[PDB]
Amino acid sequence: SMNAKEILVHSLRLLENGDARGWCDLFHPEGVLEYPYAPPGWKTRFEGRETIWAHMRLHPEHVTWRFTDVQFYETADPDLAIGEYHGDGVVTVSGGKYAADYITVLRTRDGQILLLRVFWNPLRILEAAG
Ligand SMILES: C[C@]12CC[C@H](O)C[C@H]1CC[C@@H]1[C@@H]2C[C@@H](O)[C@]2(C)[C@@H](C3=CC(=O)OC3)CC[C@]12O
Repeated sequence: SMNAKEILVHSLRLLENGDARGWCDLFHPEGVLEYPYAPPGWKTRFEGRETIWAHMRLHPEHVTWRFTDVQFYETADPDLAIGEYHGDGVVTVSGGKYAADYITVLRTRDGQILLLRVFWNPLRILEAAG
């Protein structure tokens, strides 16, 4: 099955497709999603596939995303990936823009995600959403 880097690039393509169900299905049932720099007001951790789903569920209808090519650092374990990439987000009703630079840590096992730890600058969110 897929290694961490192939799962990251496939997870991004899923999001660009609006396919939240499939994105969430990549996680291990006890999969963890983390936003370590999220703003106060926001949860920085979502434990378990269903919890991640309950958060991601709602957004494809309202915002869509396009990511540049991931550049990966060379980790020793093929079940760990660490990557940098740029996302542009578009709010579907207004044409409102998000622009973000990520560095993301991904731990996989047997094709499923145990941990997706997604860093980005929460100023990018406060400027676009307030
Ligand atoms: C919190 C967030 C903020 C912007 C908008 O309100 C949509 C929400 C939902 C979903 C969330 C964005 C921030 C974004 O930067 C994300 C973290 C971004 C991701 C990057 C990635 O690797 O996985 C998810 C896509 C969409 C995202 O999952």
